[PDB]
Amino acid sequence: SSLSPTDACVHHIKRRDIVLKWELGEGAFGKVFLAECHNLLPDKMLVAVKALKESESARQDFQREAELLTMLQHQHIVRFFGVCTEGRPLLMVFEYMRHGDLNRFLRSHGPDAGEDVAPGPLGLGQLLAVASQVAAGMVYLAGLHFVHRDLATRNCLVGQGLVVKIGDFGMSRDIYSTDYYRVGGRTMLPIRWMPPESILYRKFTTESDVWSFGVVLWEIFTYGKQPWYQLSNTEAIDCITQGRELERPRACPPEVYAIMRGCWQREPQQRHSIKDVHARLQALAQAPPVYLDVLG
Ligand SMILES: Cc1ncc(NC(=O)NCc2ccccc2C(F)(F)F)c(-c2ccccc2)n1
Repeated sequence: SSLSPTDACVHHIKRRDIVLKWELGEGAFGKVFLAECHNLLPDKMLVAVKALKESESARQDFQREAELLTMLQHQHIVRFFGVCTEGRPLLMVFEYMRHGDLNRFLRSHGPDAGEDVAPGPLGLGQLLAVASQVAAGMVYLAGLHFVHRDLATRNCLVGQGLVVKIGDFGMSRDIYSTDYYRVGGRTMLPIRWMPPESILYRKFTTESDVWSFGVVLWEIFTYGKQPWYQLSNTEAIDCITQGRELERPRACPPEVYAIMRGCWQREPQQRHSIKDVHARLQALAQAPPVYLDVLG
């Protein structure tokens, strides 16, 4: 549902092939469970199961989302296995990502906090690895002409081997409620990640995702701090619209902060493409230690 363009295709899983283990999360739209899934890939494997709470308007929303998610298969997008529509509750089956959402992972590996990561805070090399993978997922979505309306580290997942993919199970507005500004009745906007053209003109395009990615880049180098944490929602809105930019994080080298600033050009057309932002981050991520050691 977070995607916006700028039933036979859907894979089905028998309810007996899904064995719920325990709850992983809960939101306003449903629950997430860890489950054992049989004969999904050639004997048994762990999966995250999103259960839809309750309804005919929601059943068609579920069907369209499943169709969209089926089309969306890539190396840096959380894997969607299919649905279970034989009875209630309707289920969506996704791969299980061991380390949870990227915001939680960053926070637990920051100075304020070991199979996949070294002790202490994440090094420059791993922060750039994380950033490059998120950018790679955005390059793919932009390439399919899809806009992600809620790009943030809370909406990315981390798996075994520090593999980072875009995806979430729809509970961010519940788990990370302070990351949203409540408006017109029930609507909640991720204002701190939104560019000036979204706040002012209610426009959200591929260039608006480059801006949101720059905020994601800032979250990474601050180990998951909330952008504009010192400010209330209206003060954050004033900053974004008046052109005040987030400051260079302590752990962020000037070369990386240059990439962030390039994402935050006021005019959408002046922002670099996500393809270029990715290219610059991957070049830094795979750069020899000798080079990276003289950056920061
Ligand atoms: C109410 C509500 N708000 C937000 C949601 N989150 C999204 O749409 N996230 C996008 C997403 C999710 C899973 C995998 C991949 C992606 C994407 F598009 F980035 F490639 C969902 C959601 C509805 C279906 C499946 C799960 C999440 N539901």
